[PDB]
Amino acid sequence: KIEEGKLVIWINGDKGYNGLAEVGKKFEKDTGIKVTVEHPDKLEEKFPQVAATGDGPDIIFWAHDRFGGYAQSGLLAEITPDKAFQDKLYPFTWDAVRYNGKLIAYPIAVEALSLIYNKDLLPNPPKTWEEIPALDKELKAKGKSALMFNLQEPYFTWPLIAADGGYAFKYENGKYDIKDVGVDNAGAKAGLTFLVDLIKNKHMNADTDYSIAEAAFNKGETAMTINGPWAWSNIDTSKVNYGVTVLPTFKGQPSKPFVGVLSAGINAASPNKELAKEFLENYLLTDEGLEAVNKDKPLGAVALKSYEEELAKDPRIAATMENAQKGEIMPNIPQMSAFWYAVRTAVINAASGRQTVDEALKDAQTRITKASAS
Amino acid sequence: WQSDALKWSVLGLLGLLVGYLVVLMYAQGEYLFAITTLILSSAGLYIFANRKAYAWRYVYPGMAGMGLFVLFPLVCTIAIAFTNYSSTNQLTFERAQEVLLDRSWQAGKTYNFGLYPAGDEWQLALSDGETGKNYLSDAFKFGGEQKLQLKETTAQPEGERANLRVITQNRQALSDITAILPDGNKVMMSSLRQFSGTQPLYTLDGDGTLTNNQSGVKYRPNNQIGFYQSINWGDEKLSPGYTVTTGWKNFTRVFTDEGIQKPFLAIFVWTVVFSLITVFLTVAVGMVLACLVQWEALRGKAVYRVLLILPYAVPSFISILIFKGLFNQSFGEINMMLSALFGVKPAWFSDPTTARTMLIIVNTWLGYPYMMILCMGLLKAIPDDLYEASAMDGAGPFQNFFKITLPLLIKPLTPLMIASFAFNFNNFVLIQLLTNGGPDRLGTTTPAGYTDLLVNYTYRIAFEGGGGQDFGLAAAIATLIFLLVGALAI
Amino acid sequence: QKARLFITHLLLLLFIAAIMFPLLMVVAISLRQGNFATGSLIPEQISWDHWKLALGFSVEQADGRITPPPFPVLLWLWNSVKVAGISAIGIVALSTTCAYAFARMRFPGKATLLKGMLIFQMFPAVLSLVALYALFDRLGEYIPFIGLNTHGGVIFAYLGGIALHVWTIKGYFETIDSSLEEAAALDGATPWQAFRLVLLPLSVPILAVVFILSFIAAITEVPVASLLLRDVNSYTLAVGMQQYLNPQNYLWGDFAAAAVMSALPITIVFLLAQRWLVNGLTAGGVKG
Amino acid sequence: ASVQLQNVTKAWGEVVVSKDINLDIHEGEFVVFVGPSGCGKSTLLRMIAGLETITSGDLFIGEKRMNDTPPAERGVGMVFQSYALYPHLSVAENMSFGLKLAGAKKEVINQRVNQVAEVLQLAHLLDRKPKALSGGQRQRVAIGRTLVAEPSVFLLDEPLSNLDAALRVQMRIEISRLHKRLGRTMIYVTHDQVEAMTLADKIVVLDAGRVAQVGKPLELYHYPADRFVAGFIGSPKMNFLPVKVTATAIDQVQVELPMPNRQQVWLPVESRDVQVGANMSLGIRPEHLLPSDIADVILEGEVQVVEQLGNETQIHIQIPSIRQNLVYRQNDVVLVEEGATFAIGLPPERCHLFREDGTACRRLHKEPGVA
Amino acid sequence: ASVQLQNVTKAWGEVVVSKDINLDIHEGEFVVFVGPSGCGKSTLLRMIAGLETITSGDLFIGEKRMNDTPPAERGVGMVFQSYALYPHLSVAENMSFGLKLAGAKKEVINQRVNQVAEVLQLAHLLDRKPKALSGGQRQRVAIGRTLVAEPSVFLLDEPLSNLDAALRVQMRIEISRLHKRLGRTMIYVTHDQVEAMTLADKIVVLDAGRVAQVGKPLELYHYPADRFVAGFIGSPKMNFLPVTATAIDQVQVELPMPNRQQVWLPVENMSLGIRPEHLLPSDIADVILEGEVQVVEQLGNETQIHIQIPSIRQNLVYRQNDVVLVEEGATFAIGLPPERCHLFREDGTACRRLHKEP
Ligand SMILES: CCCCCC/C=C/CCCCCCCCCC(=O)O[C@H](COC(=O)CCCCCCCCCCCCCCC)COP(=O)(O)OC[C@@H](O)CO
Ligand SMILES: Nc1ncnc2c1ncn2[C@@H]1O[C@H](COP(=O)(O)OP(=O)(O)O)[C@@H](O)[C@H]1O
Ligand SMILES: Nc1ncnc2c1ncn2[C@@H]1O[C@H](COP(=O)(O)OP(=O)(O)O)[C@@H](O)[C@H]1O
Ligand SMILES: OC[C@H]1O[C@H](O[C@H]2[C@H](O)[C@@H](O)[C@@H](O)O[C@@H]2CO)[C@H](O)[C@@H](O)[C@@H]1O
Ligand code: ALF
Ligand code: ALF
Ligand SMILES: [Mg+2]
Ligand SMILES: [Mg+2]
Repeated sequence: KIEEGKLVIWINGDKGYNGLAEVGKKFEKDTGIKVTVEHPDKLEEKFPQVAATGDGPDIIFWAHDRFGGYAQSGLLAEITPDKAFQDKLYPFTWDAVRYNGKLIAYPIAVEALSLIYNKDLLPNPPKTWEEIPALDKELKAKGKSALMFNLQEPYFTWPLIAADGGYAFKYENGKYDIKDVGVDNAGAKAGLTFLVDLIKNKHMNADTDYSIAEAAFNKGETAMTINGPWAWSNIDTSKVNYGVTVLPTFKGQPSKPFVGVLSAGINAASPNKELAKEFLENYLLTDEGLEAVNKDKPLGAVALKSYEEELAKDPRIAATMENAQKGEIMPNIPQMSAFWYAVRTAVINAASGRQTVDEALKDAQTRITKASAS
Repeated sequence: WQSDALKWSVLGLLGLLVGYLVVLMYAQGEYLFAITTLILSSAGLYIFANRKAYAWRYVYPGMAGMGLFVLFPLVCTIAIAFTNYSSTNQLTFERAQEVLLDRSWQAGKTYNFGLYPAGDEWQLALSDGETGKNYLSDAFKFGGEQKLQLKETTAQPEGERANLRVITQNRQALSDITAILPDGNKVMMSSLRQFSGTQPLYTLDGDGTLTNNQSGVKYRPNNQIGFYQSINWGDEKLSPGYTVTTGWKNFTRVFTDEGIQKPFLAIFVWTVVFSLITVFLTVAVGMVLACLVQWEALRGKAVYRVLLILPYAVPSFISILIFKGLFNQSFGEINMMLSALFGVKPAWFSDPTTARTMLIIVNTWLGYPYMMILCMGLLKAIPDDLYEASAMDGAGPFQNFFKITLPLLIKPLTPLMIASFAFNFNNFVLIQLLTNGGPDRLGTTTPAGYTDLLVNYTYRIAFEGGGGQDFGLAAAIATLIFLLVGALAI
Repeated sequence: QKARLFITHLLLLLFIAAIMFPLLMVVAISLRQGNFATGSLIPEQISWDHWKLALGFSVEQADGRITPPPFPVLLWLWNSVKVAGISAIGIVALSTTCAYAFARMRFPGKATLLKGMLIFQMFPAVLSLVALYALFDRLGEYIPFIGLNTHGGVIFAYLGGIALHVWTIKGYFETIDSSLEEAAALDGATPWQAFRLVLLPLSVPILAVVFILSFIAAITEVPVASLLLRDVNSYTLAVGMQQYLNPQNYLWGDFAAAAVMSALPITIVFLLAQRWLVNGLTAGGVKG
Repeated sequence: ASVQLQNVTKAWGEVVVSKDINLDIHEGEFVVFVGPSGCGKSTLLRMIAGLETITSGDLFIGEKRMNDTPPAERGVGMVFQSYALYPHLSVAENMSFGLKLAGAKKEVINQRVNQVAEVLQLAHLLDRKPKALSGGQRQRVAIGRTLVAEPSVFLLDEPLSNLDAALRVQMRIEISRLHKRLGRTMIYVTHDQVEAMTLADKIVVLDAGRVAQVGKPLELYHYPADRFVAGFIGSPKMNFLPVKVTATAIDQVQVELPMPNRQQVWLPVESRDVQVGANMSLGIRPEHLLPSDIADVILEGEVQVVEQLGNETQIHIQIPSIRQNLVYRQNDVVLVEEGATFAIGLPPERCHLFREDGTACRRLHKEPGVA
Repeated sequence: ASVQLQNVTKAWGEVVVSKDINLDIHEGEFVVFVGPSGCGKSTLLRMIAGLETITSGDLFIGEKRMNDTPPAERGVGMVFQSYALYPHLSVAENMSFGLKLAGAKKEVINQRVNQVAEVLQLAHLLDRKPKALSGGQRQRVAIGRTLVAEPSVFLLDEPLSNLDAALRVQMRIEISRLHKRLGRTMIYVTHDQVEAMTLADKIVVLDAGRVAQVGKPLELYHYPADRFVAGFIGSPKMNFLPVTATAIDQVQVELPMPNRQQVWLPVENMSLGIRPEHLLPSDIADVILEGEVQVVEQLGNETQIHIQIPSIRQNLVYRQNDVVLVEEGATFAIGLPPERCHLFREDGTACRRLHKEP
């Protein structure tokens, strides 16, 4: 039983929880309702177990993709912002927080991979992937390299793979077709073939992981990398004169990085649904509210139209939003589990030389489709 | 001397707390906890009552702890295996029904409301956005369910608009008001700012059937699969589902499904081999080190001793990931050294056998201090004169070790080694963090890898594999691998 | 011939260096500016900031503003010591008394119980946290001192993991000649007196082993303590340092400093336990 | 207290180390157990003390059946053959342990610890642990532990085996003095025939499970009930010669010596169940053989061994038609070479005679010292 | 191999447990160590074994220095006072342990084990573990382990102490049989005087860590160097009486008893020594000595009688053959033989006896 007449909120330890607590302190000044913010470890695994018994926090903040699971389990209240409130946020973010065609959380922030580059080594960053091979060759003469990113995790390599028609599950009209998997198609093959050939021509290395990539950019050894907003503070400490821009295009088509939308759901078992609604709609999701959290720890790009526009004056944040908008939303369905392992494996297989691109993705398609059906 | 009557006094005082807590547990609704605590305490009191059960006094406290935190969790896991407890079916029936009955739909209009004081009483205003019409009630008092006739008005209320604070303080009483428009419509508080025609999505009939107030469709509990299903059954299934008994369905699925059975034998062999080599190498390395570091001639042993156990003093999690860095095929300082000397770069991740070597190297690094520390203490049980005797028989250091030290240690070490085998059999974490089970076993329709243990391949089916988190399946397989490792210890 | 010492010194030194290397890389991460899992053994850009925040110091940063310590790392360490120390004492006391009965006394179905203990504790702990949470949630409303969000509950939870320690102490008890307690009994010693005054002092090495092993287990324990403890100021260090781990990145420098810090209490306990790790305790007792 | 064993049997599976043993030790009685190595002497003490289980039969201490009584409640102390000293405690602590378990005053403890310590010559070793002691010192510590305890029943299992002869004499006297002061039951196992003869009110002779004979010291020496006892009490062992019965009176037996001269001799020994012509064994102790010069029966042969003991000389003689050598004890240092001719006298009154089953023809010569 | 010690000293920090000891043990010699409980017998043996270090002095085995040679390389074996059996090994395995180390020959091992086990009467116990044996049986396993290995030097520490009278006799013989057959050096520690007298080529008498005397069994019995050796060799102990005129070849002393009798002794405040076996019946000798009987001990073969002489605080012990019927409190007189009397000075040293003994 969740205690009536107060608000318990759960948010991760890398978000601006002290900022959020100030928004709660204002809410208390206006309502007399005390707001408590907690950042317990593995809150994404804890919530399902406590909310099942009708306990847990009144509000939970996490990436949207987990919320489709919670919703199916019957742990989230169906929220009701009117048409006027929905106009205040970017419509594509509302697509991320739907279960069975119903809204189940309030979008807060937007997260996606961007092209980070060294201004001193590369003043004008390339707009296309095809441009890299030639650019690596003139940098190799100076002892540097063009591009180093995490080639081990499909999250980092997917933007290029997806660019020409690769996709996880077909998103028809508010419904994910679990039977329609697109890791086998011509676009995916072309994307992965290009990546493999970058390794084949020694522009990149098949066993470059997150740590090796990041260290090489921060030390000024590589001209560019592909990483998210979590990486910026490290580069600030390194004092690398750096920019964040739109990801390079493949075959005239934008990279499609996966989009993670930080979202706030209301616990279905909360006796404080109306209080939570008020807090989230009229207190947090305002310029002043989001600014309080942002000042504590930066939110990156936010879903609120008005505040994003003030944030986007920082080109790094504008680039994030741009790559996010041209990218694909992370499916909030359970069948995504199969996707991750199968695609991760296929890229390793193609990069190391164990399998060719064709068969590696053909097998990965088979493995996702049989796991999604039976 | 302490009193003899004091024993019966303490046993009486403890015999009071039990019963005071037991009958108190019997109330509200804690039956399983009342029965379990009764048999446990009564056994404890009986054991200390008669002096004929003396030996049990030594065993009871320890067995009580074990039953509570080892056996009880064990039984639940087994229990769960006979149900469909999963992400999809996580709630009890009651909870699932409760969730569904809390569901609502907007049946009518929506009005922004204000609260206005009239002396010591209140006045409720509604604003119709779509017509620009405004409605206002007569003076009323808060408290309980009440219906208010609203009247269309052009005038402003006399009182000053109430704060959010005042609305919030009076929210319960406010939520019990049914507002009535001049045209007959009923409207209730749906938020702190709005009154609307929000209504329950379903109604509970009494015989079990739920019916949707929006579509007229009827649903009934299908306890075979654990869902409210339309009604003789229809094609539609309502979520959330509820946990329900499935008997052998989770156990048989490991025997039914070909494809999850294809690499079973091959994975099993590697898991057995991985464990045996780990146990052997850790015991051997640990035993020798323990021997060398008690050797009184060794003038630095006190320092050596500490440094040798540090791999066990640091939490293994970071260490494993650092090893993952060190073992990188192109980067990582191991192969940078094997490039300069010897001139070879082993495929620690790409090649199945070298990956298995890497995994064993890391595990031995992780596990040798455990065995070292044990031997450090176990070695103290060997009397020194046995080595005076062996000296008179003409033994050297190596002969001492294999004819006296080793055999005297393997007997107490035997149960510890059998335990270390079972632990490493299920060493999920290591394989996940270091290799993710890779490299990939090709042709495995349900994904398997070369360094995958049995646990790694299995929990991938249960917690990944696109079905959500199936706890019942993982519980059933946990029972099966337990029965396998228990049969192995023979 | 004592070139054997030289060959042993040399081999141990080569072995130590090898086994230390991964740990020195952890130390390097804790001293490296920013948060980076890889780099040179001596970090090119050395930073004291990770150790400053861990030890309670505020950090002046690049833009001017001062960063106060986000977490009470030292309090977490103290909570670790407390939970590990009491816990270890409890596991020692429960398992020695148990072993004494298994080693010296006889009671029907003894062999089945011992082999039951070794088997049942080797069951895959996978759905255990579901069972455990339900247990301590229920326990808390009757004895709050040992419910959720308490050190008591955490300590209590570990007291069940004795099976192996029982066997270890049983085994050691059996190396000690029975006639010492036989003589004790004839002096009028009760089974308890013989246990405390004769057997235990001669068993002191294995008591140190079981204490060490339990202390290490407790300090490094995450899932159970993370499941039971809610309040930040009651976190153990193993629980607390999980704050540094996020879905896409780690605060490696903070995490490494925490890892290195947690090794400190284990080392001191290991050092202190040495005085009970002695040879020839039973010499002069039994002719044979 | 009294201690009695009725039909006490002990088995280690199918290996039986005590067969149907019956003993009756009265209060204040000093009973010495003797017997061959590994015959069951300690096993008896351990069953008495409660350290070993009894297979069948009943043990009584102070007239209470004790089979299932814990050792602590037996009123028994033991000087373990293996000493079983507490290796983590000093000599003083070892001797004072039993007293500390009672609520004994420290000055009371210190008084009777130092008392027993000074008679056992351990006074300078109180602070030493058993490891920092000689085996003979450790043995005295074991004696002192049981001596301080002053139990109802003392069990001493070869308590002097590792002490010098002179000290062995001093320890013998102190134990004897204690038994006189306290008048308590003492069961004492020894391999030293002098200890047995000097200390015992009664000697029990054991032979691989069975009780061979119970009796007074002089009673067993002069009148063994059989061939085994005769060869076990007194050392050097009794000589045995095969003889043939030639004639019988109710009060005496005439036998033919095995030598080529076939000499006949009457022995003052019972003729009960002794047929003319039967083969017997003639017993004669080394100390009882006579110098040849004045003797009716003479055995002569070649000297095989000379053992010069200082106080006496022992001479082993090979005599024709007898397989085993004859051992003889002369007083003082006698100069005799190996290979020389030697003759000894064989006195009829001191000859023992044993039937084919080894049972003794009861001697009828009244030997002084036995009632 | 031969064995010799040269100014060998041993100290536990500062406590001297062996002071400047000198021994020359020739190849094929049987030497026995005797001395009071805790005098340093086993310490000396262990120093020879290499189980104890040597502070100062020189130790040689087979004409080569051994001080710094480890125990295992000394060509030595030992029967431990405490047995020190291998608990995890059978009797057979305990006995064949050294042979299994130095070159395992399955048959040669089995045969020599079965032979040595037969003479120690252990053949029925070959499969036993030490826990399932008697003290005495374990002692014989200890012996069997050393005898089987056939070292160059046999060290035996009180190896018969827990064996019955009759078995002890048989073991002495087998130890002698092996000593003459191998002709190798044996150092033997015993508290049994009959063992010392019959086995030894040479007896070493130790006192508080130092050598009191070294010589032939009969040499030490008839001609001890000092009071301590006189009192230690031969049991029952030699009697001592605290005894005017001296001749060129002999000494005259006066008895403390009230009559104050003067007697000449063929020797070089003093103490007169006379053995219980050397005292004569009353009517025979010229020097009569009368007192009161205190203790009578009936041994079967002989009667030992304790006599409290007036003005003599210490009792006088007399041995006589056969069973003598004498009771406590009765008067008893013995003859004191002048030629058999020992004499000791103020310091403790003996005046050399001139009466030639057989
Ligand atoms: C796969 C194994 C990997 C091991 C890697 C370990 C890394 C450490 C590198 C060190 C290498 C060893 C160097 C050996 C040098 C000899 C040391 C020495 O000479 O010192 C010896 C130390 O003993 C001793 O363990 C002597 C040492 C024992 C020798 C036996 C070595 C073989 C071990 C392999 C067999 C596995 C064991 C089976 C376990 C299932 C002295 O012994 P002693 O005084 O005679 O004994 C009496 C007392 O000490 C006993 O209480
Ligand atoms: N645990 C045992 N198992 C089997 N036999 C044993 C055990 N302990 C002792 N024995 C045997 O019992 C017999 C008697 O032992 P013990 O009483 O010690 O003899 P002793 O007369 O030398 O004191 C011996 O033959 C010995 O081998
Ligand atoms: N660790 C020690 N510290 C001091 N004295 C010791 C130590 N070990 C033995 N001793 C002493 O050394 C003396 C000689 O010992 P040992 O050679 O065993 O005597 P024994 O002649 O009876 O064999 C004994 O008096 C003993 O108390
Ligand atoms: O066997 C390798 C293994 O060793 C250690 O695991 C120990 C553990 O520390 C003990 O508490 C107990 O559970 O036994 C285990 C060995 O059986 C390491 O902690 C572990 O990481 C490693 O895999
Ligand atoms: F131990 Al000793 F004489 F006292 F050998
Ligand atoms: F052989 Al024994 F007492 F052990 F006679
Ligand atoms: Mg015995
Ligand atoms: Mg000794």
